[PDB]
Amino acid sequence: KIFVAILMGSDSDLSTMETAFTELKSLGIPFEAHILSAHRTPKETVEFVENADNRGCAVFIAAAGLAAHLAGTIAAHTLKPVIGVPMAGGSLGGLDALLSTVQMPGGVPVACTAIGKAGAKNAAILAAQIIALQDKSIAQKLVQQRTAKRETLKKADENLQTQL
Amino acid sequence: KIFVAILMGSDSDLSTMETAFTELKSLGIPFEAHILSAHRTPKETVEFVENADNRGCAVFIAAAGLAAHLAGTIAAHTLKPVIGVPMAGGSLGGLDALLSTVQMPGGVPVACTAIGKAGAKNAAILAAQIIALQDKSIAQKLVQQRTAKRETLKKADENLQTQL
Amino acid sequence: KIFVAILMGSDSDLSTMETAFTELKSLGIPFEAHILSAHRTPKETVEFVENADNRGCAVFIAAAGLAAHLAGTIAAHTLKPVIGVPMAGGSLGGLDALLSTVQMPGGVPVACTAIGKAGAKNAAILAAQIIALQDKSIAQKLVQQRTAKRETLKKADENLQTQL
Amino acid sequence: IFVAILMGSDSDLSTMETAFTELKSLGIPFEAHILSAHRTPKETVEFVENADNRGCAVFIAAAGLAAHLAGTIAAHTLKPVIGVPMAGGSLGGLDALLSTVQMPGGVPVACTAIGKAGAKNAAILAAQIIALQDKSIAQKLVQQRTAKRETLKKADENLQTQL
Amino acid sequence: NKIFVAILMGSDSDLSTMETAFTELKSLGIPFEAHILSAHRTPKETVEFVENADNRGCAVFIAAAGLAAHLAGTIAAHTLKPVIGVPMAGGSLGGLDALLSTVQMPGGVPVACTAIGKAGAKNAAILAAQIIALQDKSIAQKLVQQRTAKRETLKKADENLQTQL
Amino acid sequence: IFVAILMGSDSDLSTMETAFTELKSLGIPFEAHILSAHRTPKETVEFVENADNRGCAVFIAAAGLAAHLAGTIAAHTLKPVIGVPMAGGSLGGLDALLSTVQMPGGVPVACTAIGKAGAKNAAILAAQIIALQDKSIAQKLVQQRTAKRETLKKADENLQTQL
Amino acid sequence: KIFVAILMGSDSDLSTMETAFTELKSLGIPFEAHILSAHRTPKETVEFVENADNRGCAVFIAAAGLAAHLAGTIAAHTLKPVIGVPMAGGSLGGLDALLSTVQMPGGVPVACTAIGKAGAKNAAILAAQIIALQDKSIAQKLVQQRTAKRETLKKADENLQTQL
Amino acid sequence: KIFVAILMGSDSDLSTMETAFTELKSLGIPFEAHILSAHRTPKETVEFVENADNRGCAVFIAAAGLAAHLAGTIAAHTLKPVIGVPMAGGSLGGLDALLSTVQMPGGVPVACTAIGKAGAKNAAILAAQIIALQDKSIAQKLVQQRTAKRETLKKADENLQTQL
Repeated sequence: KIFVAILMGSDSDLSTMETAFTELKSLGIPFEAHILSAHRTPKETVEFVENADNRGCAVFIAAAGLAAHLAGTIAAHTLKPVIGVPMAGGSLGGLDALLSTVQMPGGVPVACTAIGKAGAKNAAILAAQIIALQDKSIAQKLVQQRTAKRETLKKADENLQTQL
Repeated sequence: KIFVAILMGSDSDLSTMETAFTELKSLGIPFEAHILSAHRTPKETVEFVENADNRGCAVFIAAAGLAAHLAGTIAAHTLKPVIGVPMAGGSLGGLDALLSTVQMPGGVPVACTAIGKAGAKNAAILAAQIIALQDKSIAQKLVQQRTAKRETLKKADENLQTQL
Repeated sequence: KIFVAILMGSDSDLSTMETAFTELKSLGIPFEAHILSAHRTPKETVEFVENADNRGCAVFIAAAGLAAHLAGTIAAHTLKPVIGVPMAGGSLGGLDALLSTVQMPGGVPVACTAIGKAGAKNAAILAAQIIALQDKSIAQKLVQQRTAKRETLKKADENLQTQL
Repeated sequence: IFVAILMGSDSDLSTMETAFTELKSLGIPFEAHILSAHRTPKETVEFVENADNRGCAVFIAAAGLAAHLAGTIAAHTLKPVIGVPMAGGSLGGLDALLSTVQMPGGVPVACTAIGKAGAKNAAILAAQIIALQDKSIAQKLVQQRTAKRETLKKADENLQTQL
Repeated sequence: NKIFVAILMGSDSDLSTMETAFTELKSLGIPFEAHILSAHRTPKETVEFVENADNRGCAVFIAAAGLAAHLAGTIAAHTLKPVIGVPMAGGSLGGLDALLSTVQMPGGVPVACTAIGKAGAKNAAILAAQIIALQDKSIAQKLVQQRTAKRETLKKADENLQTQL
Repeated sequence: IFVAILMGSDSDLSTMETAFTELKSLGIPFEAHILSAHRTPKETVEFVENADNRGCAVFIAAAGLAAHLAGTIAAHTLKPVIGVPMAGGSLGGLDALLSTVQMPGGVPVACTAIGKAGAKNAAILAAQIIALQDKSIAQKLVQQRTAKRETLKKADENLQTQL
Repeated sequence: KIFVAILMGSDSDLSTMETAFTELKSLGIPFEAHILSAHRTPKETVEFVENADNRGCAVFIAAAGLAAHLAGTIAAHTLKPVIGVPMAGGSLGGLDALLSTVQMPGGVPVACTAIGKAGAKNAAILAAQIIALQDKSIAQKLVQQRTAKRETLKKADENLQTQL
Repeated sequence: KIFVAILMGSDSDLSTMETAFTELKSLGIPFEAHILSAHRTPKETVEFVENADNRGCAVFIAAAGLAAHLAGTIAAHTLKPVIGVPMAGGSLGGLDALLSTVQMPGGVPVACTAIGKAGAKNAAILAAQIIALQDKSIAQKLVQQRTAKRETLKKADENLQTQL
């Protein structure tokens, strides 16, 4: 009954946001994903946010590049947590997207993650952490993911030792 | 029955945008000005834009700082030209507001001007230049405004010679 | 039972973070606040975070400037949501703080807000939004808070009309 | 009524072709020239003053690095001037952007986005300005946005099939 | 037709900074002209003066501008005399825009850019002197003793530093 | 006596091999581990405190993006800590450089250049510190500089021919 | 006769380097300080470096603003560790000084610290940490110094508690 | 015997400075080029600069990337005009090289050109404009170069007209 909603401004963002899809799947957390633009389809974007909110959406994830307005538009229309992911495309290396996502005025928060794929994964994990506050099974899965990454780094470290 | 509409997100933007008021008055161009936030009063912002557009608004001017989403929001709900002025408040000196204003994705333009007072003034004049395409009295006034400023500069240059 | 934990590396951060204290009180959300440095008192910081987590802390908020490592250190030791507020001090306008806070590698997310006082206010509101997923009383207070700020801006707008 | 497009180098043609396409698709007539503010200052000014008098409604200028072209145009006309920052060089076109937008009060340039996004938006902005007195172009501007929304709807529909 | 330096600035607010140049020139004995001339507000007048000064014997042009600094670029576009550009520091970006807008000239039309602000103003004046000193022996000797003098200054300040240790 | 090199990820090995090579060539012993400040905080701290007690003279840390590794090391030791910012990411390692060098007064981290030059310099700087107590190493540092001077003098003579 | 040599290019840097003199005083490390410019007094700058190197200088500390070249010039003439402190004066907040100091090419290292007073204090402590490798009496002071700052922070946290 | 001296830190910089050799050759201006590092071969660099100065070098050109100190070291040892060219190599796009080259303290000027190839050509041209003050031959060559490039752009504009 709980789910995450992922919106992206362009279908070219799908390359980066697959990381998020993968992450949510791996945790057993249902999500919906749509191509919705604050600039080109403002009415539909707003409609979906209000409908998703009403249908039980726990967290929104928004991905946009350049002058990224998507996250702020969502935040303005719901009081559910909103996570903003700055895309890396364009000549400024996503710096425009980052500043445009994170510098919100007092009153209307957006949670901003790292630029690019790292941010897409972190968006998914953050949503999971928020959800785990009420879902102990998700909380358990988060613990074991960190345990498995540590085993992974240990292996990498043991391999390094042979090469020196 | 042709006018310029100026929106700002914050009462504190008035310090800068008064420069714009003074400009349009001195060109005898009528305008409406409102405090409307893309983030705090989104529905009201949208209603006004659609309502002003229908009543003969020729050009929209929008001022905002930090993550400036106002001009982008306006541009998305109208095909009248939208001019964006980045505010200078904040520790990044308005670099965030500039990048967030000008970096619009192809298909939905915003005309961005300089940061702060320079931009406010330039926004008013850009608007006048646009209206001048159809109002010859306006064009006449813009020409004499440029002549008057040349005299002023020569005045200052003559003054400098005595100081040497 | 549920509370927010605010940490800051320095007492100079209090000027900014009072804004967060104020928002949380207004929403009736219990919080704890401490001076704890990731650099100067790492052991105490880690002991606090782990214990606070165990005691029912739902959200950690961290304030740091310059090379801001505090949020990174908290997130490394808890699976509870962690929000980082970049401080605006130093000759770089807090840009170092922002990049150091937001650019976390995939796997250990930190929710970054705006720089300075706007970010402190938003940290508090985002924390409230997260807690409001499981608390109707808080959900309702966030609604009325946004309603009240809309009324305040409407008033400011009507006020402006007479000043034109 | 026409739009005049200037660029200071034909390396700028890659980008500015996007603008040509937009104007063509909207049926808006244009002239385009290679004219440098740095290399051909007199010819640049001559053209501007000549184009202006023949009914140029909007100037579009494309320049990179230290982009001075738009500013040079705006100094010599009261027609709207749109500046498009080229993305080339090692600074991601940030130099060009600041060079274009940071005009002093009195002589405005309308700055668009860096690169092709900016080339497309300059064409569309010039069209929005001209549409203030042209039903035909206003109507074309509407249907263009309508078509784009259809494009995004289909993209969304395709995504759902894969989810 | 005497050798002088021409100083242009787009605004009377640039003067507080460019005074430093006047002083440096005044002290090396290099004659100069100075004018408020704007590439944006008075383009015709700016070009007219540049071509006029060039042919009248101007050896070096110094131009000061802030924000989107187009003045040095404009001058260089109309003369083959060396153009020195000094970016002004005002505005919210700390003169970064002025700097990039001054230095990033395409190949073929050079502008010698100096430091932002008063440091730049002084160095422009000294640089103009160094250019002039290839043909003028007295200037060259004045420039040398200038360096002898400051090495003194610093050497003094150094011994002061030792008294406070 | 030895140098300890830590890095958050295997992908940093690209750059840090450069450090290994310089140390080998100077005959300075070192240990290297993959240890993350974010992913394995306990093990990172446990290792620093251990190496510290077994006579580690200098720590070298490599991290990209939001680099907290060097800072975590310096917080737990009073041995000299050197930070090397990686160039990876869309920001050119600017995030990494500011995140490494801008430490609070009291807990220093010696920052070197971004990328492979910084990796080389971390190794040489460690060697310079150790050479304060070990003359064989000092002599080696001097001979290395003499050699590169030869290389450069050689390259100059070749250029004289290309001219 | 282990001592630390501090160089600065202008007396205007004394505002800043006082911090380091003190740190070095507290820890009882002998030092020398000079006004010596890489640009203005290059011959004297080189004489002093080689001389002091030969007299047993263990570490050089150099401070410079804007285009900071002093540290690079010192490193070119000795094999002793050289620490660079970037000054924060100027409209670019010492960003020019930072890049100018830290971006040394492979082969000739400079240990760069933070901008301004933070860096100045850190340079002293880093000098101390290098020297302590061969003087446990300094090593001992450095440890007690951290203990003291921790007590300072604890007291500051205690004061915070009373006001909450 | 008026000549121009070009110094460069690394042979990796030849790629870029060829452009300068070519410009100078085409103008018939005699030049010398040397690999000389301010960091790796300081004594020899200084030896060359003072030697060439006394031999009648009129202008120095210096090329360097990263923390570019070469131009500044030459300037410290001569009163001849020194022209600095920032190399584009490295992850910072040559911004580190630019700031390190142009931000000279008042008293010791360096004339900085643009980053990379453009800068290399402009250094040669600037050197020629300086020399042209005392050599009408070079002056006239400069004039015809400018006339020739206009013909090129004209030809390119005519090509453009065929494509429309």
